[PDB]
Amino acid sequence: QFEERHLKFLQQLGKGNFGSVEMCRYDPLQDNTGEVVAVKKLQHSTEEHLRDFEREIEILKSLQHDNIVKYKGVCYSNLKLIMEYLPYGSLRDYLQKHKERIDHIKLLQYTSQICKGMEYLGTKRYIHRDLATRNILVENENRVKIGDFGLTKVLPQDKEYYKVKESPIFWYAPESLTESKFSVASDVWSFGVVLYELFTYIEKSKSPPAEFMRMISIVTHLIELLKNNGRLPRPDGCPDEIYMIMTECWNNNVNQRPSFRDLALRVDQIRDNMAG
Ligand SMILES: C[C@@H]1CCN(C(=O)N2CCCC2)C[C@@H]1N(C)c1ncnc2[nH]ccc12
Repeated sequence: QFEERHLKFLQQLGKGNFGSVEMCRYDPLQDNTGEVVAVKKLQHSTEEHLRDFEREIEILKSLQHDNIVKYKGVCYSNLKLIMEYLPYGSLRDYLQKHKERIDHIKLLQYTSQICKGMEYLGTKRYIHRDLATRNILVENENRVKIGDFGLTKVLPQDKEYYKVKESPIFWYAPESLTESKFSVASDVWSFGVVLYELFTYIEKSKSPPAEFMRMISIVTHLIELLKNNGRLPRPDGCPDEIYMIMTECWNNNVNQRPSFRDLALRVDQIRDNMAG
């Protein structure tokens, strides 16, 4: 496995409320030729949280896909999830830092890959629940991965939704805000928000919090706005078939939101029509 005594702390890669992600070297020969790894652990470790976490490792372990971050293992004395380390970091940071080299055709490459990732998730009846650029990783200039599964649930065998009561409320589907119900359709809502993020280049002045707050007890006010068909605006320069996808994803009716398989096709065609 991984002996935690050969696991060297290099640098803090992020902190997410109830969990941390660290860059570490696993170095059993103590000459720093050991492999650099990403290491996830809990921070205010709770009995319920540990169980959630042991459920999360199983999920990721079960997942094998070019656009899902690779499981490497676990380490125990203090339960730590071990994953491959991807230097380019989260898509959110990466976009802001290299956007001058990221054009619309490139954004649409990342988008398709996210959809394929999500296609594969639904193939296992997995609801991600935390779709946002902060959770997508950048492999190389031509590839992204879904890189965290902290809120991921498995749909009961009978149901098309999973119920669970801080939350990323400016990414949440209406029914998710009022009923705590999540689904592939709620994941499709959030994907639409991810698409928005992508097409605003993560500009602080254009963020879902920024825009909704300008439109706006905060969660209540927000429920009213979405009920009333208040929606994030079309990003500057955003193609009409792209804002179209976003608005379809943001359908109030759960049964009217597109499919990931359809989203992947349409995105791929938009991007191929743009190019040549
Ligand atoms: C983007 C990704 C998910 C979120 N995470 C994080 O901060 N959180 C998830 C749990 C709470 C906080 C950061 C993590 N980053 C930057 C990584 N960077 C490089 N290689 C990596 N391998 C595995 C993750 C990872």
